[PDB]
Amino acid sequence: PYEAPDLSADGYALGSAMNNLAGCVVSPDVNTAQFTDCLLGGPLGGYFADSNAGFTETISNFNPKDDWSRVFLKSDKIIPTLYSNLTQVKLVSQNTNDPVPYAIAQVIKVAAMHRVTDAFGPIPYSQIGANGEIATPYDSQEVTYNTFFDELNAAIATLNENSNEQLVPTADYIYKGDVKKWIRFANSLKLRLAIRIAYANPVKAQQMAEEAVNPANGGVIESNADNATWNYFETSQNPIYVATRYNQVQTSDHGGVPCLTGGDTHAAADIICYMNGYKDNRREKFFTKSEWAGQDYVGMRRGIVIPELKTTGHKYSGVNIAPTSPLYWMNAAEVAFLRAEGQAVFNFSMGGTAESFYNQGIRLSFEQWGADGVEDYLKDDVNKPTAYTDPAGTNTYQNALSNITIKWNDSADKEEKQERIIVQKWIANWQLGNEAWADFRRTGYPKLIPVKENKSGGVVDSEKGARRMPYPLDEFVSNKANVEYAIANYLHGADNMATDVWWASKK
Amino acid sequence: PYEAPDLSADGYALGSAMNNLAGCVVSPDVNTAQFTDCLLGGPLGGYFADSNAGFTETISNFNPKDDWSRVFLKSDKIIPTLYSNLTQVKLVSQNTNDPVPYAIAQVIKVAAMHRVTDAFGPIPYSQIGANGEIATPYDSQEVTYNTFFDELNAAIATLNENSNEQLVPTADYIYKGDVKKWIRFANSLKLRLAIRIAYANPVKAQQMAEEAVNPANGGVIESNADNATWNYFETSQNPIYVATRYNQVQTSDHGGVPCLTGGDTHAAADIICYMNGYKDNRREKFFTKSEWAGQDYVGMRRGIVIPELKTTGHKYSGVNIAPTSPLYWMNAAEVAFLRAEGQAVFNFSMGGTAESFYNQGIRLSFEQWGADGVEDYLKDDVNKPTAYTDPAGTNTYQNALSNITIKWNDSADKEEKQERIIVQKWIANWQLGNEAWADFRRTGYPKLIPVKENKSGGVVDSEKGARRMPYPLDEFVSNKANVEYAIANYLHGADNMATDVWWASKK
Ligand SMILES: [Zn+2]
Ligand SMILES: [Zn+2]
Repeated sequence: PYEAPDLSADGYALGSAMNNLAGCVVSPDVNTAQFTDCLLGGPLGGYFADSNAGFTETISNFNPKDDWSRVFLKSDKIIPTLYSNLTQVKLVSQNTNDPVPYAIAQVIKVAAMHRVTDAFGPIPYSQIGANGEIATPYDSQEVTYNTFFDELNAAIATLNENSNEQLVPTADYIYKGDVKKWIRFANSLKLRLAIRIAYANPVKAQQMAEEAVNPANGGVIESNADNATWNYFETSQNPIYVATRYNQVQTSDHGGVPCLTGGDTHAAADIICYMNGYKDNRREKFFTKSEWAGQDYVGMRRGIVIPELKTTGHKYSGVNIAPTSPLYWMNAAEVAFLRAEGQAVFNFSMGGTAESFYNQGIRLSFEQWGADGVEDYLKDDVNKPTAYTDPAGTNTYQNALSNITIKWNDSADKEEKQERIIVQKWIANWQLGNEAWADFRRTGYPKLIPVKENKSGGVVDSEKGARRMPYPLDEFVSNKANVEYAIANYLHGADNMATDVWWASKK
Repeated sequence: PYEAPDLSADGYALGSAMNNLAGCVVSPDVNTAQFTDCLLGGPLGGYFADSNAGFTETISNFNPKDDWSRVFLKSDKIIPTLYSNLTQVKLVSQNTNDPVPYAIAQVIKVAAMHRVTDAFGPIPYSQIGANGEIATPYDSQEVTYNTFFDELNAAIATLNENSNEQLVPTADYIYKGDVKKWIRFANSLKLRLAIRIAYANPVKAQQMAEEAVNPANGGVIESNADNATWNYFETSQNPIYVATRYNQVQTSDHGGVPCLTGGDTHAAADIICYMNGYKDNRREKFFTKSEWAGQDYVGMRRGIVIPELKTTGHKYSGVNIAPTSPLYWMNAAEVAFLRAEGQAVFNFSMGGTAESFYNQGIRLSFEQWGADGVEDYLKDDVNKPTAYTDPAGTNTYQNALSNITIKWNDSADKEEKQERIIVQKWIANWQLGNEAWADFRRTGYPKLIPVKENKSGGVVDSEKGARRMPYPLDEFVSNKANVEYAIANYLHGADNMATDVWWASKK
């Protein structure tokens, strides 16, 4: 039946706030998402390559300007937006005697903020102000992670208790206000963060992980239908799409044929080397074809002298994404691969065999992307990642990136089991650069092509890569005593890109 | 069931094109919509008032710069966008042996383009190029209108024949691809254009109007569920919202309380005078409260020395619209009032008594906006529009705008019947400024407050107001022979704002 507008229902005020919160994970603001996800996460995670020759100072070359590296902490579109809206939702939940919106808001808060600590290490968190003021004492990263678990646990408790209630759908382009899906996502995120800390605090990691997958707490994401995917662009412009297409070559400058590969960002060589080697049917779903003769898929190397787009850059495979594409937060495949690693590498009780979880992860990913042939792929014990023959001949890498094969081997050593899991988890997490970067730092997988053009002045290792972002210069201006205290006490290393964050403590 | 992305379905290419077409009626581009609908249609239609004191050259004061008046013809977001996408849809329909998308596209084309001729009079139309090139011979407005009817008729024929088919829903935020709704809208638009020409060609008008409401052709919009409303902003920013809020006063500059009335555009005095007088329960739905003591609703006068927003402008009632609000094209109320006028004023066979259509229009409008009290309103034969006592004391108008009462009087003279119909039609069409402006030019109703600050140098009459926009200056540069020919032969008057367009020929 026809329903009149009612700006007054508010209802309306709530919707604005909840949608604003969701925008704090991956920003709908193009320039913000460009920094956090196209220029930081994508390249550092082995997915994307910078492809504007004018970008002479980059994160991927390890000489970023403050204005590139700082964004997660300094963008008013992130922390101030998150906290201001949190404050409003908390008040709505109180006023309406309905705890559901604030509970979901707390899940979104962790989804947004773990990305921030994962980038810098110690950050302001527990003491952040009502309006997202970060001119406060820092938490150690360990304390931050502890707080994340507490917040998720509280949210999960509230949602479970209100499992029959709902959020108005117009307030939620992830799950349309479905409380049970939010519970699954919250537990899934809890699992992500548990495996993150598996080296740093194995006791806590095991406890959190086993709680996450325990039916008594409402379960994890086990189906693509339940992916944490932000479908907020059906009537506008996906920011990764816009940002990757910035400066794309015009048809009239491309022989009268459109160029489909994008502009400022292309697909990375690394992921394409693996997927080409593996004859992976997901390729056509992830990437645009290259314009290089006889090669359907070839990525641009990360950490090079970036070529001119107009001459050669435009020929490399691009990111296969549309204006109406959603933004991913977390998928079912990742949950399966977390359980696989939990069991195989850390001997956690994940609810099934590691082999079963690994295979299911791959099946979930093929299903997610509509790719056929998963059953033959799963059993492939022959095909290996390729080396990187640059069609331009400038940036060739002579070595196969790894010799790791797809088929599960239950008699493999832990190190090999971990590599296999992370390689497939990484493929499945295409576009979630920040997550890939975190996993690479924690595990050392996948093995990537080392940086060639390392602009760090010897500070950053070409293989180990960027371990973190340096602290924003403004911290030393507006928050000096507090950032200095964090450097001295919580960072456990110099304030530069070579220092590992706390959870990155694998032997 | 879970469905994978498939950018390849195209399917996808079609969706982009169809959504692009819809954007050519009222643009989602904020600055474009600001010009066509906030600064042109809204004020000229008696709905909105310009409220930036820096706007010293305006359409509403009758001294517009070329860059304000030209937009409908010169914006690349309108004609070039429309035609380029039309060309693509035509090819898709051919290639897929499916005529439905092009048929709907033709309805959108007329919806977009009638606004353009209605603004200027003679325009390029029949000869416009594949890419929306307007450097071509002009049509007379009569020829343009003839072409509109032919195009609508062809569309309606195709849709009727394919009444059981569908358009993919992601291609259509008006009707979700429902072919029968599109038929109703097409006939409704045909009726709008038929009544438009009721003075200029009564023979044709009657024929088109009676065809439009004939069941054999599939019917008109008779329910709010079937409104031509573009619900394209649930996840972004309605352009009328953004544009009306430009320069809104900041809370810290407003005594620590938010200001809710907007910035660059406020609600007009005229509509509020009628609605206050009529004790109209739709007021709270249309407008924000004013900040003037003891007065819930008071609009800003149009065509004045525009005051400073910060001092007094911000106190006037604003437009009650949200970021997620849709954009209206045509509603059920309008159809009812077209039928009312058709029967009462022109003796067309509309399918019912004029009284019944008038009352139904008012009922539809109350229902549309969720307003109670329509039954008592309908029977009100006492309450009259007010005069305009400016709370600021600067721009007071001492006369009641009209003495016309709400209740239908079937023994009234045609002139009174027309006024009553148009006044209620005008109220019901809140936000559709261009349409109100057209009706005012054709009928002389509603009676408005005459312009006080008339910046036209004596060219434009303060009561009759702007009769058209002058031709864009670029026409004399890129299309000289053709625009001059149109002035000499088709315009039937000087190229200025005082000359009536062809359909505006009431005695
Ligand atoms: Zn190209
Ligand atoms: Zn105010």
